Amino acid sequence: TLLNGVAIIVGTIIGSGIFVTPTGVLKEAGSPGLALVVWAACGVFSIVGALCYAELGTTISKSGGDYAYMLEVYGSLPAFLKLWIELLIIRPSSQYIVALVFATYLLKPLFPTCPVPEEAAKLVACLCVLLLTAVNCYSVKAATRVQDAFAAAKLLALALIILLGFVQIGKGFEGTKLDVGNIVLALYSGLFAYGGWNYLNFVTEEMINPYRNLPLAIIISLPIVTLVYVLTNLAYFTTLSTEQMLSSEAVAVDFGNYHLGVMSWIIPVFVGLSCFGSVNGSLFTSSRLFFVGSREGHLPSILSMIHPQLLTPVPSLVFTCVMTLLYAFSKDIFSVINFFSFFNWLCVALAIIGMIWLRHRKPELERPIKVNLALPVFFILACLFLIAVSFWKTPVECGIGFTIILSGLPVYFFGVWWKNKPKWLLQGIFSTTVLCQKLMQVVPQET
Amino acid sequence: TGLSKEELLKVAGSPGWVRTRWALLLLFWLGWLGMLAGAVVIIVRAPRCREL
Ligand SMILES: CC(C)CCC[C@@H](C)[C@H]1CC[C@H]2[C@@H]3CC=C4C[C@@H](O)CC[C@]4(C)[C@H]3CC[C@]12C
Ligand SMILES: CC(C)CCC[C@@H](C)[C@H]1CC[C@H]2[C@@H]3CC=C4C[C@@H](O)CC[C@]4(C)[C@H]3CC[C@]12C
Ligand SMILES: CC(C)CCC[C@@H](C)[C@H]1CC[C@H]2[C@@H]3CC=C4C[C@@H](O)CC[C@]4(C)[C@H]3CC[C@]12C
Repeated sequence: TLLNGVAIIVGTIIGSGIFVTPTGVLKEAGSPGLALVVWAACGVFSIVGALCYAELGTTISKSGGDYAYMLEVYGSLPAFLKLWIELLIIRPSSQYIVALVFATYLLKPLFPTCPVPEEAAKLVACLCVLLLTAVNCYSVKAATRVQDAFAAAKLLALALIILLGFVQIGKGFEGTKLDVGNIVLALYSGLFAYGGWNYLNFVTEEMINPYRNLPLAIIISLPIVTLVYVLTNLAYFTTLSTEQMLSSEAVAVDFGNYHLGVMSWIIPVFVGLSCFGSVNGSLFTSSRLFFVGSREGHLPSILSMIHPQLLTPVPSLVFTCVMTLLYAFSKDIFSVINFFSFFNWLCVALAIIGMIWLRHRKPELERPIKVNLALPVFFILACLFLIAVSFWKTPVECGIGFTIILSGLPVYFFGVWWKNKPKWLLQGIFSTTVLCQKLMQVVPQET
Repeated sequence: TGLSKEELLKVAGSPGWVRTRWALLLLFWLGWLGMLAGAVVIIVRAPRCREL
């Protein structure tokens, strides 16, 4: 039933970014009144984004995420550049961000006033990503139970903040910056918390049967998310000063330290567990992209393989993991959120541009859902708006990111398009492959 | 593609790869407990906040 569909999507969208990003939107919006408007604007942008992905998630329907659509709309090089961006920028940086929020909140009760030491925050971020890489390598039968449990902690912590906010009101604004430059960085920080819908929204079609009911699940659910995000920000703004909320790397622990008295055992624990759940989820659900990317021939044959006694995709986890652990070289959490956001929204731009170009190029391709063109023609321009400002508001992050993208052209030619013929090269590639196979004990999946 | 299951089940000769894979699996947990000890050292010797 539709009511139980909404209970799947809202619990999928809510994420862990809501525990990072309040400080982010407040830093750029200057004062609470405009921060709440940005939270709403991020909601509305997600409603328009999600319904476009309800279309792509039912017209093309090929498994594996956006890359599966790029094979139809572009093929060849742009399909590889989506896979390359998603594995070296998007999926690493959003894991490191959630691993680092975990680390700051787990440590913050030892450092109540003064900021938690970055050299320690980065090690405890790493210890979390390696421990959850090991658990996903040892057992899908265990790592599923670790995902099943902590989805409760996500909503328990976030509801507790709101009910504490209500008793604060029961006992009981200007927008001081307005530069288009900063308001795009406010939008990036607020949009990060909604950032589930492009990966997974199609899952609900396997239990909500009519194709017109999938838009109803979106249009009901994302206002519910927006309500929760606005209410949690009101819980902060009715308890904390702007001069406090900009100072703390873990704002909900400040709020928890004010109300609870038992503070150490509540908000740090329940929020920490939600982020331990979100890092786990991003590892567990990663394999799909490697299997698809190697099956369709863009990605090296070793990254398809599985350890046959445990049925866990060992080389793909170890590559996922080591990319996440290199983001420990970054300076600051909101630096990485800006970086992630640029390439995430630039990928969604290529997808929704693609959908309109496909509606033009192949008309009436049996579409179960067909949205009004008036939605994408605002939304594509909104993706372009964010990117176009960000080129000059945050140049250096885009520069190192486009350096990653351009470094994909060599490995596309060498690995896929030029198909370099020398027998010594092929025997070297084979030798490198069987070394990894022997050193991890891994074998191909059933074709 | 690559070496298949039906080959690899006899290429795992115990004096080489099986002892090697035991050693690397121990080296990972030794190294991760090293990083846990490193993090606990930093949190112990970093200066504690003055109380308000
Ligand atoms: C290099 C590839 C193979 C990854 C595997 C090595 C791991 C163990 C490395 C990769 C990057 C490293 C981190 C990079 C940077 C920092 C910040 C510094 O203030 C303390 C150490 C710390 C937090 C490092 C700890 C160890 C680390 C996580
Ligand atoms: C994901 C995993 C690896 C997280 C591990 C985090 C570690 C570094 C944290 C969590 C709890 C912490 C301990 C909690 C309390 C104290 C008491 C204090 O007087 C000295 C530090 C000490 C002894 C801490 C050392 C570091 C510690 C063990
Ligand atoms: C095929 C594999 C081995 C490619 C490896 C690419 C690695 C080395 C690249 C890809 C993404 C990169 C990161 C991208 C962004 C930043 C932010 C910058 O302010 C500091 C460096 C840092 C944190 C980079 C470190 C190196 C990095 C992790």
